[PDB]
Amino acid sequence: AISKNLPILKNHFRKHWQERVKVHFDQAGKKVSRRNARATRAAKIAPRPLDLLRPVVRAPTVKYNRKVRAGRGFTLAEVKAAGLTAAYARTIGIAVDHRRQNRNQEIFDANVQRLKEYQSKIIVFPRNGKAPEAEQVLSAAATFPIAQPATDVEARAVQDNGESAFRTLRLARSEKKFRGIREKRAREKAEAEA
Amino acid sequence: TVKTGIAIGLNKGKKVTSMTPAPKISYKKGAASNRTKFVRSLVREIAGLSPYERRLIDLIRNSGEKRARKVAKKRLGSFTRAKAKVEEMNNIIAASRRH
Amino acid sequence: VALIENKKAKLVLIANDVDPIELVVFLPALCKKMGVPYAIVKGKARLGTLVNQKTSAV
Amino acid sequence: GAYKYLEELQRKKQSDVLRFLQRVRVWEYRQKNVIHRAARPTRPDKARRLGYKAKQGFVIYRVRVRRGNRKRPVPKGATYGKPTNQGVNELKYQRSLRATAEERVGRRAANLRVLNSYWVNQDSTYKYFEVILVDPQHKAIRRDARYNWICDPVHKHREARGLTATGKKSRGINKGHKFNNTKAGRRKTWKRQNTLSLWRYRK
Amino acid sequence: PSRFTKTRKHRGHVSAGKGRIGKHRKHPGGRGMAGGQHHHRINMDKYHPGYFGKVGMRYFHKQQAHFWKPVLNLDKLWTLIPEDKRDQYLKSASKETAPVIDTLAAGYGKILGKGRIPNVPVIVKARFVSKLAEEKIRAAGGVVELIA
RNA sequence: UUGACAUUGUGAAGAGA
RNA sequence: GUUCUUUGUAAAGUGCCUUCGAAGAGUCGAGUUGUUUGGGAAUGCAGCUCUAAGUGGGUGGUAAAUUCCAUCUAAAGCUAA
RNA sequence: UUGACCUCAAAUCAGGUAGGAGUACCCGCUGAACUUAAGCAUAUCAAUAAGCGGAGGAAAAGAAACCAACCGGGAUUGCCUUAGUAACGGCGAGUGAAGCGGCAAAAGCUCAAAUUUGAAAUCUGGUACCUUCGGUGCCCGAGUUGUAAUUUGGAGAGGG
Ligand SMILES: NC[C@@H]1O[C@H](O[C@H]2[C@@H](O)[C@H](O[C@@H]3[C@@H](O)[C@H](N)C[C@H](N)[C@H]3O[C@H]3O[C@H](CO)[C@@H](O)[C@H](O)[C@H]3N)O[C@@H]2CO)[C@H](N)[C@@H](O)[C@@H]1O
Ligand SMILES: NC[C@@H]1O[C@H](O[C@H]2[C@@H](O)[C@H](O[C@@H]3[C@@H](O)[C@H](N)C[C@H](N)[C@H]3O[C@H]3O[C@H](CO)[C@@H](O)[C@H](O)[C@H]3N)O[C@@H]2CO)[C@H](N)[C@@H](O)[C@@H]1O
Ligand SMILES: NC[C@@H]1O[C@H](O[C@H]2[C@@H](O)[C@H](O[C@@H]3[C@@H](O)[C@H](N)C[C@H](N)[C@H]3O[C@H]3O[C@H](CO)[C@@H](O)[C@H](O)[C@H]3N)O[C@@H]2CO)[C@H](N)[C@@H](O)[C@@H]1O
Ligand SMILES: [Mg+2]
Ligand SMILES: [Mg+2]
Ligand SMILES: [Mg+2]
Ligand SMILES: [Mg+2]
Ligand SMILES: [Mg+2]
Ligand SMILES: [Mg+2]
Ligand SMILES: [Mg+2]
Ligand SMILES: [Mg+2]
Ligand SMILES: [Mg+2]
Ligand SMILES: [Mg+2]
Ligand SMILES: [Mg+2]
Ligand SMILES: [Mg+2]
Ligand SMILES: [Mg+2]
Ligand SMILES: [Mg+2]
Ligand SMILES: [Mg+2]
Ligand SMILES: [Mg+2]
Ligand SMILES: [Mg+2]
Ligand SMILES: [Mg+2]
Ligand SMILES: [Mg+2]
Ligand SMILES: [Mg+2]
Ligand SMILES: [Mg+2]
Ligand SMILES: [Mg+2]
Ligand SMILES: [Mg+2]
Ligand SMILES: [Mg+2]
Ligand SMILES: [Mg+2]
Ligand SMILES: [Mg+2]
Ligand SMILES: [Mg+2]
Ligand SMILES: [Mg+2]
Ligand SMILES: [Mg+2]
Ligand SMILES: [Mg+2]
Ligand SMILES: [Mg+2]
Ligand SMILES: [Mg+2]
Ligand SMILES: [Mg+2]
Ligand SMILES: [Mg+2]
Ligand SMILES: [Mg+2]
Ligand SMILES: [Mg+2]
Ligand SMILES: [Mg+2]
Ligand SMILES: [Mg+2]
Ligand SMILES: [Mg+2]
Ligand SMILES: [Mg+2]
Ligand SMILES: [Mg+2]
Ligand SMILES: [Mg+2]
Ligand SMILES: [Mg+2]
Ligand SMILES: [Mg+2]
Ligand SMILES: [Mg+2]
Repeated sequence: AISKNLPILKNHFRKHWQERVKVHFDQAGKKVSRRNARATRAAKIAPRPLDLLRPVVRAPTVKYNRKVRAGRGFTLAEVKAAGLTAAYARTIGIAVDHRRQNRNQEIFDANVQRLKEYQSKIIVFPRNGKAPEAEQVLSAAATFPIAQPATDVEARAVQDNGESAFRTLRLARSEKKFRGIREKRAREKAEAEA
Repeated sequence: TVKTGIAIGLNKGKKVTSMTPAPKISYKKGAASNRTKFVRSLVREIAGLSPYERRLIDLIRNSGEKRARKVAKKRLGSFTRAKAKVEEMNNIIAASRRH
Repeated sequence: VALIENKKAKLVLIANDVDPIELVVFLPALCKKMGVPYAIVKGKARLGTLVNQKTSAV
Repeated sequence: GAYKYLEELQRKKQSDVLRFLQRVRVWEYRQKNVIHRAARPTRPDKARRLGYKAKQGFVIYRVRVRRGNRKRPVPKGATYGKPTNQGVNELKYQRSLRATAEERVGRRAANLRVLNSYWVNQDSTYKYFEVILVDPQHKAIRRDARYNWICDPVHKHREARGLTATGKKSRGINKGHKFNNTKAGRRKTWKRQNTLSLWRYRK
Repeated sequence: PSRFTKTRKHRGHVSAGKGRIGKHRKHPGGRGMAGGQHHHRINMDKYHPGYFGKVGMRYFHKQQAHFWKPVLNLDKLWTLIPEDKRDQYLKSASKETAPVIDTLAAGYGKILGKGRIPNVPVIVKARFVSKLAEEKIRAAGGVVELIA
């Protein structure tokens, strides 16, 4: 029923919930076995570093657009700009993403840079089995980390051009609101042509 | 389009050096396509008009055109997908009188 | 067909018996517009023995 | 290439021509069995489009289905329950006749594998369908590498499990915001969000 | 734990702590929030006023982060400058080399007007600042730069 | 049970505001 | 890690000019009915009825007309963790 | 008179395949009421139990007719969080997901529509012969109502 002064809760347990219930007792063994599953991959995979090179990508919306993120793959422009074909760029381990075109240069620069700079630190074995003994690096992404583009500097001079930064946003938004109202009163002003 | 670099406003956004990607083949799925444009136009008159297409044009060259857009919207089941059939009839109407 | 589209043939033989009939009927309207003279003939299987097979159609 | 003509031809069905072909064949279908063998596709272009090829080991079967609402097989009309489940008459199957067809013919040939199916004809009583079966035992299909995935026991009776073109349709498998319920698989995705997840160190 | 629990205290007394007259039954009053409009009316008004009915306007497919504006005040500000440098920048008080504080990259993106700041100048890199905030930054001889 | 729509094709007269 | 064969009177990669670029229908879509969904002038599913287009089409979570913009390419298919 | 063709039959024809069991998990269909609402019909129980069809070692989902509206992101699955939120709801009892972000694992792809047309280049079987998960030669069959190569939208083809 309903008594005393307590927040109203909502507990969705009318449904036979005791049927579908997952404890994780295996969190230990699902890690110990999640490790051994990776450990022997890199064994079987030999000097190769377990993962593809992954690009630098901006990340979306108004919230996370500030930071930068590892994308899916390098797209097309950057792959030829790195001097190689798609079909080969997957053979040297690299992430190729055929969607995600390039609308931004500062990223496109840094990404192609990230490719050649990758092509540098690698060594790509030949057809034969005669190769320089190959000490294996397991990481790739942490061997080629992703910094945060630095933007501004540490200190500058005060440039006060006499604008109210607040009053901007007022007038910037007031502009957005009345566009369709001011296009229509010009639309009715062009009908002053008699 | 051109980003004002301001927190909010009409065109508001962030200023980044403005690239532009090479268009995708996918983006044109309309595909004028010589073979199609000719093969359909051939077929178009082999099978002739269809019972609704027929009485659709009877409507146009009789009372009303807006009248014929009523039945067009009803029969095909959309407004802007009607006119494409309606205007198409005005093309087929030129198979007769003005050659 | 590809020939008749590209005007590379002269005499066409289209057999009367084809199910489906849609495999053909467009040609007599197509062979006229492409100016290739055509002949509706007997023997879908008769045109075939000409070509080594059991049946032919065109 | 003659195919695109038939493909655009058939796309005008109420044409003065095809109504004749429709009427003529639809009668010929009725006189025959509900489920019977067709020695070659009525549509060579459509079967083509879906992966039918003319090589040995491909088969085409044709079938009738009974067209329209499913009646509660409830004895007197008696529901025995709350008024919301009272309904008998206006009630719709959650699958399509096309899927009903695939299943019934997939049963008749128990040795083949259903690949796909297409509509041919319909009257008030029947919709008519031709179904593409692929012989998994036949060497031509086994050694053909673009097909022999169908010899994998994974794909046994893919029509019953809704793994065909129609199945995933009715099963609702699509990306996007409209397919949230049953995209990852319905019951799978229900049971998922209905699970209580308790860790060792509780959160 | 159990040995601490009062139901061990009650072993030996009839009826646990539940009473002889009223006992402890299954569901007197009804399960859950039942009867909030009727026999629980007095408890829904008084401790949950406004609980019943509708108010205002709906929003379809509403996604937060269209709204994301973590709020920061001149009350703090200078925290965004690491501790040691904060000293010498306060000592500087320069319009020539003056510290740059990027609020959006600092986890923020609306700057408010609460509380006093030094006369030491600041370059405020932000989006969405309040009217009184800015004017108080002008008292320190500093500016705001709108970004995104 | 009644109406509609669809199964639904081919023709002829003589009538309705 | 062995030594063969010679696959190559085959196959693949890459540059540049100009032209061309076929892409799935009783389907998509719609009406209505039922059901289902958090999906609300309708989330999916199916019945009957209507039934598209090719600078077209779908989506853009308030129905409609109009004007644009953004983003993908249905109605055929295979795949490890 | 004789020879093919289409369609359709038969055989204890030559070679095969389906059934049934299992059912913890898996893909679907079908489908409740007890119950909660302090009554009860919508609603809740529950898109559950029971009933039915089909699998595997995982199944399924998947290289977007996606998400977003950003400086954009980029197959799918799962964890963490979104979130008991948006929304649904005799707006009552109740119900209730998604986009982002962190992590686990990461893998991409092929057909159909194109004339080989200076050459069906494709393929099943039978057969001897061997080096037998098959290899060659020969032969009947399939197939032009389209078997091969080539191309799959990220393209790509013809020419130069
Ligand atoms: N939101 C995510 C979830 O948060 C849960 O955690 C919730 C609770 O643990 C925590 O509640 C605490 C409570 O533990 C503690 N003993 C008393 C404290 N007043 C409560 O906090 C509560 O009141 C405070 C102040 O009014 C507010 O922040 C808020 O209303 C609420 N969290 O508030 C959290 C709000 O979510 C769990 N960690 C987990 O299920 C999951 O992370
Ligand atoms: N609110 C959601 C979460 O609830 C949690 O709740 C924890 C405690 O509040 C809760 O304590 C309950 C208490 O609420 C209740 N009124 C009495 C009960 N004896 C306690 O239970 C405790 O004692 C029993 C007996 O040995 C143990 O078996 C149990 O594990 C222990 N938690 O045990 C919970 C952990 O199992 C936490 N407050 C916090 O993580 C968060 O708020
Ligand atoms: N259109 C001009 C260019 O044509 C090019 O055409 C491609 C092919 O047509 C071209 O021909 C290749 C040739 O490079 C290579 N060295 C020899 C190879 N046999 C050819 O291959 C090609 O030609 C044969 C016929 O010979 C055809 O079966 C088929 O078109 C293709 N396999 O090689 C190109 C490899 O991309 C590309 N589409 C592209 O660079 C560009 O469009
Ligand atoms: Mg990894
Ligand atoms: Mg009979
Ligand atoms: Mg055969
Ligand atoms: Mg029942
Ligand atoms: Mg019942
Ligand atoms: Mg789909
Ligand atoms: Mg004690
Ligand atoms: Mg005691
Ligand atoms: Mg005692
Ligand atoms: Mg007592
Ligand atoms: Mg006693
Ligand atoms: Mg007590
Ligand atoms: Mg007692
Ligand atoms: Mg009591
Ligand atoms: Mg309420
Ligand atoms: Mg009746
Ligand atoms: Mg009547
Ligand atoms: Mg009638
Ligand atoms: Mg398509
Ligand atoms: Mg149902
Ligand atoms: Mg509905
Ligand atoms: Mg569009
Ligand atoms: Mg697909
Ligand atoms: Mg699949
Ligand atoms: Mg797989
Ligand atoms: Mg035998
Ligand atoms: Mg069985
Ligand atoms: Mg079963
Ligand atoms: Mg009750
Ligand atoms: Mg009661
Ligand atoms: Mg009662
Ligand atoms: Mg329900
Ligand atoms: Mg069950
Ligand atoms: Mg098994
Ligand atoms: Mg596994
Ligand atoms: Mg699978
Ligand atoms: Mg694709
Ligand atoms: Mg994803
Ligand atoms: Mg509702
Ligand atoms: Mg009420
Ligand atoms: Mg409530
Ligand atoms: Mg529910
Ligand atoms: Mg849901
Ligand atoms: Mg052979
Ligand atoms: Mg052989």
